[PDB]
Amino acid sequence: LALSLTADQMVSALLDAEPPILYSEYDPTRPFSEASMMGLLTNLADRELVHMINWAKRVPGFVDLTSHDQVHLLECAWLEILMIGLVWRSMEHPGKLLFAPNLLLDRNQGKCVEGMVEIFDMLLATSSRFRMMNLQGEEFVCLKSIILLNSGVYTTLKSLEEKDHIHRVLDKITDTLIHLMAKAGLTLQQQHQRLAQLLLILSHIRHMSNKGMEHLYSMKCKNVVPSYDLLLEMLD
Amino acid sequence: LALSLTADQMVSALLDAEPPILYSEYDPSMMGLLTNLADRELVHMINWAKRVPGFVDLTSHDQVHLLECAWLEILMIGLVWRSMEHPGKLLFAPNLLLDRNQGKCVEGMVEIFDMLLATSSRFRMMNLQGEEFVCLKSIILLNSGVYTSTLKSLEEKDHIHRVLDKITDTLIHLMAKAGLTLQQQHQRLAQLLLILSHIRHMSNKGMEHLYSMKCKNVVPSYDLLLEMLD
Ligand SMILES: Cc1c(-c2ccc(O)cc2)n(Cc2ccc(OCCN3CCCCCC3)cc2)c2ccc(O)cc12
Ligand SMILES: Cc1c(-c2ccc(O)cc2)n(Cc2ccc(OCCN3CCCCCC3)cc2)c2ccc(O)cc12
Repeated sequence: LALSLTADQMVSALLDAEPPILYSEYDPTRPFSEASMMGLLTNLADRELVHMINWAKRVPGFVDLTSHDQVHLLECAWLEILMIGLVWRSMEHPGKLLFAPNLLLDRNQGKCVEGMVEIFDMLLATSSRFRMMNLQGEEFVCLKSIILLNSGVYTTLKSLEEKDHIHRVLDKITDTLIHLMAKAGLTLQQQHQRLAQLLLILSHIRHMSNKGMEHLYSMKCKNVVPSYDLLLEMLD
Repeated sequence: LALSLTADQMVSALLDAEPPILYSEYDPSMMGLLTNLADRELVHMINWAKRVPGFVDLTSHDQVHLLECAWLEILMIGLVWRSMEHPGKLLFAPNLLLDRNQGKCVEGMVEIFDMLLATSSRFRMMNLQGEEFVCLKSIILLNSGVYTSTLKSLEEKDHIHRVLDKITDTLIHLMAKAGLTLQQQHQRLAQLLLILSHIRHMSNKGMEHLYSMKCKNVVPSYDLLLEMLD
């Protein structure tokens, strides 16, 4: 299946696959220490991962890949997905990050953790960028799907078949995005322009994830990347 | 200024801005040759930048910032372009074609090499054209350090996004004249722009790889950049 859908079926399939908004532990001794805050954020991210995989498996064409490739895609994209999710729910809160409804953090508190405020500022500018573009929910949900499939599709006859499949679904998601823009009343020109502006944003988000990884590795954190087994286990 | 140009005038201007292909100063250390080569490519990269439609409409500090963020990506998409027609190899210079096996001589590099070779295959499979390539490089210059507060800064970011809108039209136009449908047009546009994300990934991996060894400084200096822009 997965290539039969209309654009409208694609949006709906993606909208219902959407993960829930999770909460931080309701037990914080606010104000924070650098360790307490990294503890709450880490705990949150760990719980978001399980819903992320479940979401991934409901993304059109994702379960058609081999389990090994599914793991590979998730290995590359997991932090990017976290980040575009974070910036999305932070849109209506300028100068703040909404990790959880009970964990809205301003810029000054990011500076509690060494080097995080640098990572923090990139995230805010991106949220602001989404706000100025008036990014819509269907567009976001599409952009997130693109990140999942694209971040690792740069890695046999089987192997080329899996990649052309991935590129087939991505062209469909591209079709879906254009369709959404057409019914909004944008011209052929505004359609190509807006599509471009959205994808150029993914480039920066890739940069943010890259910086984020170094920051996490810089806090000498315990076991940053999810491991092949944990990803494989959660996928079954 | 540049917001007035047609797609074909945009392409023509960018094709004429293209830097020369430089040579490795070889013999008849490998990091020595590559470092030396990259250093000489930088001056022409700046000359190229100043001739990209709308780059000189910006302030010098803003030009420096863009070049500060994009320089390694530009080097890399340049390398991948001239390596396209040489499978399993990357052409740093006409007298310096290297396989993965020779990249594996230098520590931690074989990973970056594989990423770069992978980009070449992708360009090759897409039949990426010189005109498209030349458009993609300009986008890298303008887009990589745009996300970064006076009224002037706001005008700067609006100009950059207007010029970026222009190259999108330019890219779409090229695809139309090649005979692709409207649907094939936005698909290829998407495919090209999504590749830029990977190049950003390579660029960051590249920096970490460069810091893992020595340099005088890895990032070019603000003054030198401001100096080179003259
Ligand atoms: C973007 C983001 C981060 C993050 C990003 C960059 C940083 O420098 C710091 C935090 N954080 C906090 C954070 C991000 C990543 C973390 O990795 C910790 C370990 N877990 C990864 C999921 C589990 C198996 C692997 C290890 C731990 C905490 C988020 C939490 C929720 C969320 O929606 C978004 C984020
Ligand atoms: C892709 C690529 C590399 C490269 C270097 C290190 C890696 O780990 C992977 C690829 N290199 C070699 C190289 C690239 C960048 C380098 O940066 C450090 C040295 N001088 C760098 C530039 C600003 C002025 C000061 C620093 C040093 C070596 C290329 C050279 C030319 C070229 O067209 C492409 C490349």
